Amino acid sequence: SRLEQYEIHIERTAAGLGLSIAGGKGSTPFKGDDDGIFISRVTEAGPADLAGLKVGDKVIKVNGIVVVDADHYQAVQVLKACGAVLVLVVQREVT
Amino acid sequence: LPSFETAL
Repeated sequence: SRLEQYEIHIERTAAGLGLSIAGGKGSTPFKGDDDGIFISRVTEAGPADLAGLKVGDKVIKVNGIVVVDADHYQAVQVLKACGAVLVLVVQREVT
Repeated sequence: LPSFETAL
């Protein structure tokens, strides 16, 4: 299983980003003992799905803003506030 | 610990 790092270009629409995040520093980890920010949901045919985001992706950066060590509220505010277009850097396990 | 999930 390769750990790959991808850029995902999400265009915000009237339906938001079409994703959910779980985790964050100081919260219950989504995956093992890694309390980072993970994609827990992807809205079918939503902006994130069109851009190629997958559930289980770990969010590393948003438009160059690092959120690897963000707590949950920090990541929410970055994802809400920081652009009509969000270029996410994510890490993903690939077969 | 909190268990947060936020739809966006």
